[PDB]
Amino acid sequence: AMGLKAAQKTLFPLRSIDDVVRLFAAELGREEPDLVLLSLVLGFVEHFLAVNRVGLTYFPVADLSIIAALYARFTAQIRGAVDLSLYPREGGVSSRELVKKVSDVIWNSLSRSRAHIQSLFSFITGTKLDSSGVAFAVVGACQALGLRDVHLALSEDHAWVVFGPNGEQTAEVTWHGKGNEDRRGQTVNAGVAERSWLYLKGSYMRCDRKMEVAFMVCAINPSIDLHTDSLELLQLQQKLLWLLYDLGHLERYPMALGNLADLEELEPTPGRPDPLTLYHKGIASAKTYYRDEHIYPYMYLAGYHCRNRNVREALQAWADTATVIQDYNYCREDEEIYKEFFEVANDVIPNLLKEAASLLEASALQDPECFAHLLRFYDGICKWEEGSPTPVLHVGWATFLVQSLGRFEGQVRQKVRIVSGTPVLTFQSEKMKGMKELLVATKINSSAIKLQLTAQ
Ligand SMILES: N#C/C(=C\c1ccc(O)cc1)C(=O)NCCN1CCOCC1
Repeated sequence: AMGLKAAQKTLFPLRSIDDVVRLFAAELGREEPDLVLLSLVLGFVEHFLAVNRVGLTYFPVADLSIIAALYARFTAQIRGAVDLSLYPREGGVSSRELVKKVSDVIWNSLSRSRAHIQSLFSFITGTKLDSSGVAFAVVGACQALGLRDVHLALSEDHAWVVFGPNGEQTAEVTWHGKGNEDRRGQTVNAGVAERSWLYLKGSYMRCDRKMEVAFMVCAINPSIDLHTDSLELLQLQQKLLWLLYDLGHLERYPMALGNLADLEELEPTPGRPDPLTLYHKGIASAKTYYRDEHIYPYMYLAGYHCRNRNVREALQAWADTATVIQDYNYCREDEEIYKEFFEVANDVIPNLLKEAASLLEASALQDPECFAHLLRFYDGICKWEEGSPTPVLHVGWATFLVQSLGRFEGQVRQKVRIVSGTPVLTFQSEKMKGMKELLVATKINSSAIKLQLTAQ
């Protein structure tokens, strides 16, 4: 909340990964974990671990004196710029005016001209923050001001704040993407209503304080350079996520579960659920709390199957991402999910299939199920295009669809009972409904298919 207590101070100095975990375990026991304290600690240890080094054992000691000084500087900066008497706080509800005031305080503090600028350590010592860092900084400043209703909101690619009863009020506080006009101060209602992926049709995360702790743990960046990760930061993140997991605080956080699965794939913790179980918990969480309208739970699972060369389950998981995206409209700030679908369609899937082909020269290319999955994937992309502001498919997509269908013999392909929506498979998009017979011809007509995919 506000002000360091002896129950925290007594756990300093933090001389190890396990010392940090112990501080987090104690903070998560309290009704209201201190976001400013935890973010400064993570930012301090990350700052000094994210560098190449000589020396087998190293841990940068977080002395209480340096953490409490940075804490006091943050707390003074915010209390000293925000007079709460000028803001009626009726009913335990912050006003949009107050919320935008705190956001402006943070905003006006940032430098005017990358990695490891996500924490309040970065804010206080270098006045630099990345996009979701700003939003987290606004929530921490509000907690420092006693505004118990201001919370972090997160989609799969953006962050803002919610407040009021049950977080019914929303406010943009940070930037998104590169050249877009500032929306700070506005509600997210337009983004929800335009059906963009960026705002998840309203099925976005609304954090309590413990989920905000989970967010800052997911925000740890172990990357030192393009070829190197800090093993210490990976281990710290993995232990903190298991701590959050055990306390139930990842229950409504699919991306944290996927992150935890990836970490367990990297180095499994003895006695813990295996990565596959964790990926499916993330999917279960998205189905339970978020109407199965998230993309990444299936993208996480697909990547895992891809790495493990389970071609069938990878394709199925990728088709699932497309079955989710088909209900959205592609909008002008949804580029990241476009880039991902693009890469999957025109890079990952072709190479995975090329690797499969090279193997039969010396078996999923013979699975009709696998071909069904590939069709369902492309049908979702086409249906996604329908009703969308900007076009999705283009000639590049066309080149690799035909190349990927070619990896299946007409013998294989002919065993799938394609059905126009009005292994058996039903189509929902006009384009795929269109060229359905073309997908099963013993001779793929490249030009026809290429044409119908690129149609308006
Ligand atoms: N890119 C990516 C991410 C995940 C991913 C990518 C590929 C996969 O195959 C599976 C998962 C990811 O979650 N990024 C951070 C999301 N934040 C949301 C709040 O603020 C904006 C950033």
